[PDB]
Amino acid sequence: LHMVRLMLLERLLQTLPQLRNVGGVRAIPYMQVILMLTTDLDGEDEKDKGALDNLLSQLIAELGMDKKDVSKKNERSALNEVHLVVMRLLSVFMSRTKSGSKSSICESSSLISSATAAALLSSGAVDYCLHVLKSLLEYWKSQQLRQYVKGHAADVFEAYTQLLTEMVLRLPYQIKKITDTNSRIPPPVFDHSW
Amino acid sequence: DGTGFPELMVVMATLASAGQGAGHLQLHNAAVDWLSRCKKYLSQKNVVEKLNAVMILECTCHIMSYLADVTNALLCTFTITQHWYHCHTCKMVVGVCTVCAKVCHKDHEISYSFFCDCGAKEDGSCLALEELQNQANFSFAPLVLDMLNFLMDAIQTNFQQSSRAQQALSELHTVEKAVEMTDQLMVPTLGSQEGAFENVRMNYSGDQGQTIRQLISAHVLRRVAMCVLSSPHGRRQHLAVSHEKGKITVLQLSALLKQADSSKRKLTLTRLASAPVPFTVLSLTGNPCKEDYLAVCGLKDCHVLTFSSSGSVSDHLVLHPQLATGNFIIKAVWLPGSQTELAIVTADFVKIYDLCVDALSPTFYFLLPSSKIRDVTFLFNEEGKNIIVIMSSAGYIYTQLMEEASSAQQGPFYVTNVLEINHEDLKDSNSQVAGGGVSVYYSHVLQMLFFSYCQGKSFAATISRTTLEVLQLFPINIKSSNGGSKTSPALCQWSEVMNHPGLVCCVQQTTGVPLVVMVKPDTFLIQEIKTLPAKAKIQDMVAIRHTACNEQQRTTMILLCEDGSLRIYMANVENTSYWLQPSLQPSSVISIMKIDFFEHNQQLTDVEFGGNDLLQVYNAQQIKHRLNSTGMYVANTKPGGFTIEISNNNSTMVMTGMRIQIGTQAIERAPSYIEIFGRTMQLNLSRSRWFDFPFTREEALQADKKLNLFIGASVDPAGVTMIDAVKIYGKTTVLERLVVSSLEALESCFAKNAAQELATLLLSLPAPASVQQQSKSLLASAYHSHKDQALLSKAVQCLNTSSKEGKDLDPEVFQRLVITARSIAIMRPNNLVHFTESFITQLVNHFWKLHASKPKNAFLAPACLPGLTHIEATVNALVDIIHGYCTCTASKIYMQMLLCPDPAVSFSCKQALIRVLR
Amino acid sequence: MSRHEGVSCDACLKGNFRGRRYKCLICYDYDLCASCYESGATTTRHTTDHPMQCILTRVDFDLYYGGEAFSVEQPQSFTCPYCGKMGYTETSLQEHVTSEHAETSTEVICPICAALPGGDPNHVTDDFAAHLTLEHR
Ligand SMILES: [Zn+2]
Ligand SMILES: [Zn+2]
Ligand SMILES: [Zn+2]
Ligand SMILES: [Zn+2]
Ligand SMILES: [Zn+2]
Ligand SMILES: [Zn+2]
Ligand SMILES: [Zn+2]
Repeated sequence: LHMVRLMLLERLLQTLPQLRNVGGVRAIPYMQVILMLTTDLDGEDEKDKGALDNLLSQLIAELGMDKKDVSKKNERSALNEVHLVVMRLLSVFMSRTKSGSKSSICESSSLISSATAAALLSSGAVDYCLHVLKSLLEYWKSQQLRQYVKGHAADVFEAYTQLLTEMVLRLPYQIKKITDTNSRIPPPVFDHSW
Repeated sequence: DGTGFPELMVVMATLASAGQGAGHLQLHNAAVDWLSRCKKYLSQKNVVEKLNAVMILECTCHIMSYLADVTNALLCTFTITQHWYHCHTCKMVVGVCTVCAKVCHKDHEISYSFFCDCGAKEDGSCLALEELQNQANFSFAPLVLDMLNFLMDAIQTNFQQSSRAQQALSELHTVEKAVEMTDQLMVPTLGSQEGAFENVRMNYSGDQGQTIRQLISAHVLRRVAMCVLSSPHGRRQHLAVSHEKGKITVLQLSALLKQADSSKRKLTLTRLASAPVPFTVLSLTGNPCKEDYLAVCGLKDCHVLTFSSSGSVSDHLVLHPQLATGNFIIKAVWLPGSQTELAIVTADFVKIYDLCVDALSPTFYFLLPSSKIRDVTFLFNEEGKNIIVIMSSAGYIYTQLMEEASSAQQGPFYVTNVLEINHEDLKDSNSQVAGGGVSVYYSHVLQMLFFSYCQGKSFAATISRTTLEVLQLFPINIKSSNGGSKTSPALCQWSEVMNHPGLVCCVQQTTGVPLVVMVKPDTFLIQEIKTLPAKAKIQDMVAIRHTACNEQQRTTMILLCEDGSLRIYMANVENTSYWLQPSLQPSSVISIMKIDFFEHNQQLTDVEFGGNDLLQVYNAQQIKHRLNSTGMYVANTKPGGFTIEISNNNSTMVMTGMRIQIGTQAIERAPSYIEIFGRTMQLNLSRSRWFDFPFTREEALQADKKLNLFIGASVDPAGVTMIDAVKIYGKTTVLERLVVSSLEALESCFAKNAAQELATLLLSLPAPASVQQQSKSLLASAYHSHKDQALLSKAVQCLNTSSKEGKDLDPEVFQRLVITARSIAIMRPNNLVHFTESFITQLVNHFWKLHASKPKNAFLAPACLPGLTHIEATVNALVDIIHGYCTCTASKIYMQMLLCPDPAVSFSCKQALIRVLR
Repeated sequence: MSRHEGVSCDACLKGNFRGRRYKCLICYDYDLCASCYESGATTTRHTTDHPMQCILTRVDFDLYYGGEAFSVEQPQSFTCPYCGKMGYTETSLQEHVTSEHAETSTEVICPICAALPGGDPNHVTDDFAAHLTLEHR
């Protein structure tokens, strides 16, 4: 059963390019299904670990860290909503790395969080987050997951800019916390400008 | 001799019970012979033909039932050193931190600048740091089989006595209709005394009042005083009534509609907050899509009121029809299947507003070439576009498609397309068709156009929604029971009872006597609703289908009389249930498948502590003071304890919890228990201490501004009970009998391929939600293997046949197949995969085909319902089946379902996949 | 123990009873003990709908009104004789009666005179507001 769920997740990520302008709200169920499948991609099993790493690589290819379209990142877009969905999925993944009631699950959860943080840093995602943050700050100057589902029952992205800001306040913060917990992965370097 | 034969048969069965207790084949053999004899008679094909065009048939049914029965019998803050807590169990009142309370003192007595003492402890305590059966199975069972076989033609005929609904609708559209007068459609049940509603008679007077009187007398305007505000989606069954004072009263109908069987009880209509309108109210119109919206129209004014759940006006929108000189608002129409589209109809024009966009500028602005507007109805074509239909004073019916070309963006649009209707009664004279036009109404459920003329000529017609041509025309002739009234009265106020297809209401334009019409595929049953006495002239009528105490969707008609009395009529289910029969209804089995609390709260202020048992001894201020003062307390010598009433005077705050301090004065005088929200909490304290009580989300809503706290008696021998402090916290047929008997008998005898084939035929054969249940009971490792094989083999055969003939699988048939497959995907997914083996792909393909035919809007949907009754449930089931296969293309199907623009499809799919992971 | 001396219960006839004295503000010289009151005792002259004034003994006063210093047996909770509402002070009662019962001319017994020691317990007035303004303000 575990192996068949894993291959199902694999085929899902393989057709995943199709998910782009479909709409994050219509795809909430799809990414939530991905999560449910991952809730089993744990253990010290390295086949599952590599499946998780391939999922992370797909998410990075989706993420525009390389793209310098910071303006298009500020402008709410299908791509921006898909990036927000990817960030929420990563947060749900690293949010269950606690040791509470974990029968060797803490060992797996810790490994998962460490791998996620390492992959995100290897793509210079922290720099891209800093860029989108300066862009939203300029926007403010011009003006002058299922938890969201509970809070915002309407299930409408509503203030995407706020969600985007809040989501980066979370992803890199989790990155720093994980790079401190796992000494092997170095914490992001922040200069005076940061 | 059919009469008496069943009573004698029951005496025979009781004597069989005698011999059953002690005897040998007492009645078993004779009963077999009786079955044989009943088969012999029915075998008379002359009697079969007579039944097709009964005592012996009833005898056979009774014998079969008896035989069936016979066969049945056979970390801690200390880590860092805040919200601290006392643990009474550990005798720490010294305190524990929030974490330690939930970790080291988990399941202990706990009460909401400090350093956790739990962690301060270096002990390591802190973790947060018989013969009859032989004869029946010998040759009796085959006997029964051959009996049902040679009788099968007659059995199929008796069974005949979505597809059916479509056929019935087709017949409705093609077959000539007989007009019959009846008094049995609506039966009087309850009535109120004269004056139940004061001031309902609108005494029009003055310049504007005289104008209104003239218009009503000229039959140009009619007053609609009552409106029901109960959308199918909503559950707030309510009645809005306008009064002479121009005040709108909202009543609660739920109490009235439940007292339907009350023999001698006064009509009960709970009054809610009224509705303010600065004008004489002439018409009330509720939004069928949203039960909170009410359009209120005067002569020149149109107001849209929004009602809260309590019946009070939450919002008030004022429209500007910009009437022409001398023009007036005839009525307001909520476009079908819309919540913002509101049409204002005048004698000169029709303006349609989208209230979500703009209340000032109309989206559509229609004008006629000549004559005046007498009525306007809206239909939705197969495309789904609204097509306005306008009845003129000259008697012409104008039609126009509502598109960008006819939009008000370029100014007023002149409607020139006239619906051509040719009838002997319809002879236009002096440019007046049958004396001119009166009313027009389109029933989306029946897909028929109703319209009437001034000379009493009324018609029902079938119209092509693409070409807007009349296909078939049916005259509705009303014959006055009173002699001398040869002239037919004109009909107006045409309407259909929501969720009761075929039941149409209208009123004579001149007489004003309500008419109820039951439309069947070959007959119009018409009932004139009379008054006893006639002195109570009927002012307005409202019909509503409500859930009765027996959960029966009874159709109740409410009449408002001029004298202020209410009269209630109930639909006779026998004469009005044709379209509601399970044979025509889309019955679906898929339906069956379908401690830190106080940290985030703030102590309330100005809460009124006013327990009546304390009010007699202490004043309101004293109670508050004593409950909020140390060394001060409240006492009560009343045996059994007392009740404290707490009133929240802060409308912005909700009570979410309470704390009580007891035992400060004397432990023996502390209450033994308390009761709040029906929960009893025992107060086992040995020292003065606080007791924490949070209110559940539901209880928080219950304790919004009022809370009753019952205090139990203390163990004090003097009977004295004391409370030291209370703190409130908050936040901002014959056929039926026959089939039953036969199938029960067959199932008992079976307790197999031929038996399954017989049940399969019975399953395919038609049934009014009866033979099916019977075939269900007939059907109820080797066993599961056979059973699963037979059901799945049939499912595969049904899907293949439908794919080859290129025919969409019957929704109900499809849903049955899905449920059957699902059940197996859970019981034995291995059997599901093996027997079916393409199958998943076929199911999903048919799902999408049926989903694509699903009706866009329920109100617009006709009597026959295409698509699927429960897509969500269906989607859930499909996901279980797909998952069952994967445990033993499917991923692409899952992705397609998740992406479906239709939200529920993916959201339910979401839930199904969570369950499969769980 | 302090007892309601010279006060017999009109329902059970137990004179000089203890506990909370209940006096009818409608029936002339009608009194109930705590038990009879709680049981809803009725007579030909008295019904449960009649507003009643609770009167305490001194001992009870010290118990019920314990922890807060008050005048010896000082009644501070008054019942409206018209509608039966409770927990009123000589002031709030006056305000209530003037506001809600200004047009009522039914004869009633003054709860303040009845409860206050030395005040005429069986005092009868058609206009209760008159006492609330001239005798008990
Ligand atoms: Zn602690
Ligand atoms: Zn403890
Ligand atoms: Zn602790
Ligand atoms: Zn007594
Ligand atoms: Zn009395
Ligand atoms: Zn009063
Ligand atoms: Zn007085």
